[PDB]
Amino acid sequence: GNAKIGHPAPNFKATAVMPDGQFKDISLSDYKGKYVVFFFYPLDFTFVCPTEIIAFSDRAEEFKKLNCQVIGASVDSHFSHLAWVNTPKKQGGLGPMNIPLVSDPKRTIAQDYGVLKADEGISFRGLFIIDDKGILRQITVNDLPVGRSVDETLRLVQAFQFTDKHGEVCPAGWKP
Amino acid sequence: GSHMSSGNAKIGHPAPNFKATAVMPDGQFKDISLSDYKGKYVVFFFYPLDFTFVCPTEIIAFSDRAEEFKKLNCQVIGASVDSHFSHLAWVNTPKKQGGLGPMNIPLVSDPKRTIAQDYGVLKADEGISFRGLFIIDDKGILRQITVNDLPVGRSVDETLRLVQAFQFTDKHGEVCPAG
Ligand SMILES: C[C@H](CCC(=O)NCCC[N+](C)(C)CCCS(=O)(=O)[O-])[C@H]1CC[C@H]2[C@@H]3[C@H](O)C[C@@H]4C[C@H](O)CC[C@]4(C)[C@H]3C[C@H](O)[C@]12C
Repeated sequence: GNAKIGHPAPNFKATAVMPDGQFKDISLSDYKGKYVVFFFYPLDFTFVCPTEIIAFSDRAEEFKKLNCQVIGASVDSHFSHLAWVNTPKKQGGLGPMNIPLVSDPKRTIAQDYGVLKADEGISFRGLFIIDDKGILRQITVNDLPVGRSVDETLRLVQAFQFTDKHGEVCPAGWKP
Repeated sequence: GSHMSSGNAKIGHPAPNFKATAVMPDGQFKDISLSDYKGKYVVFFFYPLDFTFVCPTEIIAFSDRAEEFKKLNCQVIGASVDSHFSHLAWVNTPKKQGGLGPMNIPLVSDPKRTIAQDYGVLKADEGISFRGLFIIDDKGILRQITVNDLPVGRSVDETLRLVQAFQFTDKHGEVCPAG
């Protein structure tokens, strides 16, 4: 991997499926001036709970209020992302999305983000917080097969922005 | 190496073992290994800068509630690039004077930065707050890496729920009611 805290998030250009249903080649740099929640999940339909994408799609406006763009990703092609989008969510599909879904079928974005199982060719679950300047602020990687909490993720973005503005909430030990 | 941009720590693999001198809760030094906790979950905090750069209340809050992790068959361990005597000095300084006071958890020393290297958390460019949390399960397998430079104290409650989620899912599988 190249992803590293305090450095620019590795930039990719990739095909995404956009909220309007269309394919568009996008880059993380497109969102400079906004915080970004970028999350990797293993595989459409078979190795992820639909609701961990749905809960972020549903609540995307809570994120846009914080000036934050949410983007999902997996090693799936854009064709497979679109198929899951066009599967109804009462059929355990995604249904229509308020957020873009990046495709990584060559596995090079997952490798670059340091979340690839090279043998299996699927990512772990990864959460990346990237600030309005494009700088990587958090990495979480795990193999925990439950959905990420939207509330917690909002709170985290809020904590980063707060401390961006105000400095340390929990002061360093040397400080008077 | 790792899938990680640095270190040898890899999700789904044995956590890198280390043998290092620890200051134990009562203040004795003991040379310990991560393998000493096989059979238990471990919550491993690593501070890649010495404790003067760290918010003592973060570590204190975890030490204070260590019994709650012990109930979950989980050992909390804190580690930093401090020497073992530095750690002893910190715990032997009362909180009221800005120290740590007595801890309910071991503090592991990494003055040679070999644990830091192995765990992918050598200090570099980042905010001064850069530090890591690692979740190791009772088989010794690394289950989570979180790293960030957020100068806010980590939540004990969230961490407890995290450990319980790992443990729940270890025994009952994936969680997806609507899947
Ligand atoms: C400079 C700071 C003090 C800064 C400070 O003023 N911290 C604010 C806390 C005040 N609060 C009211 C918020 C405390 C909360 C009250 S409560 O009791 O509720 O926790 C003090 C606090 C503890 C200190 C170190 C330790 O001794 C260990 C060691 C002893 C050696 O010989 C000399 C080196 C070393 C590293 C010491 C250096 C330094 O000297 C430290 C960082």
